[PDB]
Parts: sequence; C-alpha cells; structure tokens
Amino acid sequence: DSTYEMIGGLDKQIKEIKEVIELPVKHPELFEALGIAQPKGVLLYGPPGTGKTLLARAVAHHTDCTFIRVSGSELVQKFIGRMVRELFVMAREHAPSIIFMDEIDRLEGGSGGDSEVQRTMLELLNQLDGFEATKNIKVIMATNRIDILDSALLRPGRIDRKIEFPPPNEEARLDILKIHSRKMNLTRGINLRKIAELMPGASGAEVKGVCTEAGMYALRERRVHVTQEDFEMAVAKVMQKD
Amino acid sequence: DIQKQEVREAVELPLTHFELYKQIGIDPPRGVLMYGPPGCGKTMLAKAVAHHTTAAFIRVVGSEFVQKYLGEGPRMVRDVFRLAKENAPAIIFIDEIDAIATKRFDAQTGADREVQRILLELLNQMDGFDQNVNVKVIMATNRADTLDPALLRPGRLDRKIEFPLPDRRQKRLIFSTITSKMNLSEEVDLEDYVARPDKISGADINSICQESGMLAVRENRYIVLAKDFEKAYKTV
Amino acid sequence: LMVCNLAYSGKLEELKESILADDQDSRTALHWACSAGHTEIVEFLLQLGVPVNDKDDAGWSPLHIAASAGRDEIVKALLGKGAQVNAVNQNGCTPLHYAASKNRHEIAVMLLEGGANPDAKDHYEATAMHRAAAKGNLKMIHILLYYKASTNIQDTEGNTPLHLACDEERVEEAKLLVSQGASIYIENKEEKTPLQVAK
Repeated sequence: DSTYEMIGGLDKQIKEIKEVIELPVKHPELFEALGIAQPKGVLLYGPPGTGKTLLARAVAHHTDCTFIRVSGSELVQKFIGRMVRELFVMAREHAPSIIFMDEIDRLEGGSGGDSEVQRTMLELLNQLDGFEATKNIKVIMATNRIDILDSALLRPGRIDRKIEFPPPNEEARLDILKIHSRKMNLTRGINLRKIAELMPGASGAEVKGVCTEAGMYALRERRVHVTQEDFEMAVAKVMQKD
Repeated sequence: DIQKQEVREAVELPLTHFELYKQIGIDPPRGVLMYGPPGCGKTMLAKAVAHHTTAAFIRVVGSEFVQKYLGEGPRMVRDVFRLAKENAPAIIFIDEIDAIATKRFDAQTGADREVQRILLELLNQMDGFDQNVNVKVIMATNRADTLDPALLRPGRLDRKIEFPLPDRRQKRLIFSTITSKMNLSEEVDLEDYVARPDKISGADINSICQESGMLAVRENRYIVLAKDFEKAYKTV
Repeated sequence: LMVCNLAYSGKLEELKESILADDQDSRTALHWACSAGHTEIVEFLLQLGVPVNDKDDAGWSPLHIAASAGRDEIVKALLGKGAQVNAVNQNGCTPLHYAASKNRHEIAVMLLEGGANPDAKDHYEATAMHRAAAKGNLKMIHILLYYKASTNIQDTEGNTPLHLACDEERVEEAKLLVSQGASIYIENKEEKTPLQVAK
C-alpha cells in the first residue's frame, strides 16, 4: 500500500504537488476561474531518495487509482497487451491512473529495445498530446541513476515541471530511514538522529545502503535486534565504494 | 581466508538455519552470479558447489522451457520449484539466460516476450519468496550487456564471483578439487597450463581436461602427463 | 623401469648388487632416484658415474625433481656433482621456480649460494619472485633478498612481482616490498598500476 504511514519528509513538495496531481481529484471547478489544463507530468532528478516510488504509490494509493507501469518490472509487462494501444484502452477504461517507470531507472541492443520503448512513450506522448480520451492520465519520469539521460535531456523545464532534488529535506536521509527502521525489528535504545545526520557528501541512497549493507552484519552476528553499531559499520561499508 | 568464509557462511549456513532468519528477520541472500567472456567456467564451480554436499540436485538446460507455450511455463517452473523446495534442498543452476532475457517490440513474436515473462515471472516469485525459501538458485551468464537491469538489480544477485585474475591459492583449490579425482604425479603441474589459456583465451578448460582424460583413457598410460595436456591444448 | 620396484622393494641385499650389476618419457635411474629422495641412492648412482645433466624429450632435468619434490639432501648431491643450476625445460622454467613454490629454504639458499643466476627468467620472462610473492612465501622472498635479487622482473604480460604480491592482498608483504624500494609505477599491458590492483 505504502500510505502516508510509510512515506514522509516531502511536506513542502506534496504541498506543491497537490495542485498538479490532486487538482482534478477533489476540486475540478477551477477550470473557469483559473483556466488550467493537463500538463505532461513531473520528475525528480538527482540521487535516489530511497522511496522515489513510494511517493507515486502513496499519492496513487490516496487517490484510489490503479498503478500501471510501462516497463512491467513485476509481472505487469505482458499482462496488459503492437503493444501500444492496449495501454491506451486500459487508460480509457480506468480514467484514474498514475504511470511511473521503475525498471528503466550495451549501447547496441539495450539502446535498441530501449529505444523502441522510448519511441513507444514518444508516440504515446504524441497521441495524448494530439487528442485525449479521459482525464487523470499523467506520466511521471524517473531520473535517479546515471544511465538516465533521455528524460533529463528531453525535459529541461520549458513545457514541463522541474524540481531541484539533491537536498530534498534531509528527511530523505533521516525520517524515511526511521520508516525503513519501523518495518524491520527495531529496538528501543537506538538513536537514528546522529547516525542519520552524519552521512553527508556521498549520496542520498544512505538509507538503502545502510539497511541492505547492514543486513549482512545483522546476518553475520545473527542478532535478534538491530543495534546502532551495525548501522555505524554500514556507514563505512557504503563509504568504501565512494 | 575471506572468500571461503563469505561464500561458506553464504551457502552452508543459510541452508539449515531458516528459523534463525525467521527470528532475526533478515532474508539470506543466495544468488551467486558468474561472468567473464574469457573464462567460460560453469563446470568447475557449478560441479564443485554441486558436489560439496551429498544431496539432490536438479540442473536445467538453457532451453528447458522454450516450447512456445503460454500456460505451460508457470506450471513447469512452479513444479520444479515445488519439488526443489519440497523434495530436497537443491542448487538450481540456470544457464543461457541471455537468450531468454531479450526484449522485443513486435508482438508477433509472442514466444520471446512469453519466455522473458517466464524468466521475469520466476524472478518475481523468488522476490515474493525471499522469506527463507527452501531452495538455492545460482545463475551464470557470459553477456551481461544484453541482460535486463532487473537481473543484476540488488536484492536478487548479491554475490558476483568474477574470474579476472585468480591467485595461486584459487589455483590450488579449483585445481586440487579436480586433480583429487585424476591420476596425479610429481610432474603434473597446470600453472603454466592455465596461464597460457589466459593468453590465448580458450573456453571450457575443464572440458578440455576431460578431453585429455579421453586421450589418456586409451589404456596406454595410467597416469595422465603433460603430453596429453599440451596435446589437448594445441589440438582442442 | 626397475628403479620403482627396486627401491620400493627395500631388499638391501640386492640393491647395491642391482646397481653394481650393469620409461615412456626417457627417465633414467637418476630421475627416479631424485623422485624417491634417498641419500645413498643418489650418492651411489652419482658415485658410479651416471650423467647428472640428462634431459628427456621435453627437457625436465633431475634438478627440477629434487627442487619440485622438496628434498634438501638430493639437491646437496646434485650440486655436489655439479648439476646445471640454470637448466632449460619445455617451458623454460628453472629449479628456482619450483624451489620457491615448494617453500624450501635450504634448496634455494644452497642453489643461489653455489653461483646460480638470481634473475634467470623462463620462457614467460618470469622468475621465482612471482611464485614467492603470489604464494605468500615471506621467508622465501627474504632469503631471495639475502642475495640482492632484482625486483623489476617483468612478466610476459607486463606484471611485476609487486602486482602478484598486491593481488594476494598481503598488506605486510606489500608494505615490505614497497618499503624496500619496489617500483610502483610499472604498468602492464592492461594499464593497471600496482596501487590499483591492491583493493
């Protein structure tokens, strides 16, 4: 589900995005007094914020809409489907929907089939740019990895939305790390404040790096509860690759 | 003294301590990936790990499920996975994944997208069964560029044992575990006979040694010597 | 030949009579005498006057057997008779390579003491310091430094003993070699400095 109880730290950005996404949801009457239309979407460029998808699944979970991705990372690639019209038919039947690519986030064949997917979403943006079947059809890009150059280059911020997202709120390092500590078995004498604030410079992926790279020492010592010293070692275990 | 301890505690410890991972709440990683176009392998480590423990094992040919069937796939992989998690703890060795991990735009070739939906389907089922599944799944490949980012994504394959430059200790190990079953002597030495196949990149070196056993099985010489090694290297 | 069953029988009442009476790869009595590793047999066979530098079809000298088998006294007898300290075999390797691989101190010290070449390279332009460094043999490198051996032996691929020492991740051996003046700027064909190889 990944509701608001599993994502936090972007209060200003959800306060700014409720007018981009939540506008056709609960207050569509401002079309006369304001004169707004359906934009292309929104994207967040920079380091991985450990929850780049939990936000889309969160707003989509509160909008009470379906989540249909394009690349089909989890058994949703051929379930719907020239494999280009079935997505628009399911988008016509299911008017509330949020599209977010996660799997896309050799240069000869990988850019060949990946160039076929890019041409697919380009002609889909041409069909949706020319005509429109129903509302509440918006696409969201993902620029968090290094191999993402087409989405960052083709979206400079001229006819789309752009958000500077290197330093989200420092809660992408602190409070979503606390949330990632709520799921796993957490003790009561831990202080995530210092170990969460003392990881500067490297990247924003310190949450997933310290959790996943700390699971090898919680798997080595076989401790029933995760201690702060495990995360302290995980800081070095993720700073060695820098 | 760290490779055998990391792989040791990453292979034999999670194999019979699932309840302890249920207590601590940490999923044990089991995916071991092999790569490197110069060194083929897939036999020394696959048969070494597949023979360190005297138990059942179920190997699969790279084209074991390619029968252009849409509904037979999940039944085959579900039956193999259920006999592997229910019959006995086996180490499944999936080979030739580059032919089943290729995307295609045209929907007329539904067999390729179907078999990549089978590979991605078991790739999702292994993710949903991370909570102490009773089966080990190792994987090997030679062309990782054609592969999809979902295979090399973390959480699936957390171990990547490469073969760029093995030291002498790995030569004594991977060559002792193969010379222990063959006729050795004081002249049998494969250090230069493995350094040369690194200059001239040759595949399936272990299979070439088996060919040397096929040239030494003629009952003309009991102990295999350098003549069949260098001869098996210059011929095949 | 009859040396395997002769020396394997152990009947002393017929050994010296057998030798004093008169295989597939043309190995004489001295080769198996070095394989077994007995004092009175290499000193008795070499006392009669058997040639000490007999080479087979490939070139495997008996000194590669005494050095590749881990026998001190046999090397003392082969050097006592004046064996080729720098013999050539099928792959060009020297008995110092197998002396450093077996981790035998007396064999290497007594070979280099008699006047052997410390920088005798094989067909791959490699020396025993590659084996002693990659195999973690610290005392072998030390007794190689008792004779002021060279450190800039470039392998046929361009690798130095410092590369094979840093690949083993031996921090003590790396700091020791670099502290003794190892060249940390030699690059192989793969363009990899000795500092990049050490993780």
